[PDB]
Amino acid sequence: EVNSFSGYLKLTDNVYIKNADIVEEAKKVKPTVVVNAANVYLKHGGGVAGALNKATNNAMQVESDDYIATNGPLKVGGSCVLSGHNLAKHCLHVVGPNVNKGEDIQLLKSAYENFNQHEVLLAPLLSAGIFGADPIHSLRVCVDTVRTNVYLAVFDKNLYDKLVSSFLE
Ligand SMILES: CNS(=O)(=O)c1cc2c(N[C@H](c3ccc4c(c3)S(=O)(=O)CCC4)C(C)C)ncnc2[nH]1
Repeated sequence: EVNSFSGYLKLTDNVYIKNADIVEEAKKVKPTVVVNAANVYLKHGGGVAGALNKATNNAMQVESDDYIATNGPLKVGGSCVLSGHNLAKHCLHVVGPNVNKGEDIQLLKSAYENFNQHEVLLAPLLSAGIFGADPIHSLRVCVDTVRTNVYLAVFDKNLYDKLVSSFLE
């Protein structure tokens, strides 16, 4: 079965959300696209990026290093398409702004705009966690920007409940 997402709550006609680990979702659903919360040099050193790379037994990092050698780094708000390995057909590496490192929160709209080149995506909440953006604001930018079908996996029941309550106000 293709893009077999289960147990999501539909927020809008094209945005769905689940309290789930994106790694486990990717292994079970086998989506056409999984989004990585990347940095500009595609160094998957921790957080969501480190977990997705570890689930590929480091194949994503080796492929990423070869992409950067030939193409140079990404820009904040930009993306590239690489292999999905065992997690998806493709991985869309998207760089959201890291507010904790002084990058502009306005680039979060440009980051979500990359999703619109793909019909269906499994994604994390961009710039949340240690990237420092307000997660309620990241969900609002996602809903306002993405026009294709996005399935957000947020691996924290406390944050999931706060996001659904924020959306339903
Ligand atoms: C890394 N540990 S894990 O168990 O594999 C995992 C964490 C995680 C996860 N965590 C959320 C999250 C969302 C975005 C970003 C991060 C974190 S970050 O801190 O890695 C910086 C990059 C942007 C968190 C808010 C609840 N969301 C979805 N599947 C996940 N899987």
